[PDB]
Amino acid sequence: MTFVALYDYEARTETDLSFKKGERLQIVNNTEGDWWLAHSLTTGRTGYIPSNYVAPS
Amino acid sequence: APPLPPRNRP
Repeated sequence: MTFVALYDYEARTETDLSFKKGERLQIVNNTEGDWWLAHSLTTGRTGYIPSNYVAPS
Repeated sequence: APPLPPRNRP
């Protein structure tokens, strides 16, 4: 299941993934809370994202 | 934009 970013997000920690609205993301892990570990299919980068900034596709 | 969630707890 891929997700699409609904907003831009600028990294706020060294472990975050920055992304732009419309980027497509794969969830690597969502077991730890509302911050999900994701991989950008667009940019190739990996990191945590706020789960309320994305929607399923 | 929505408020950010609290950071994950262990």
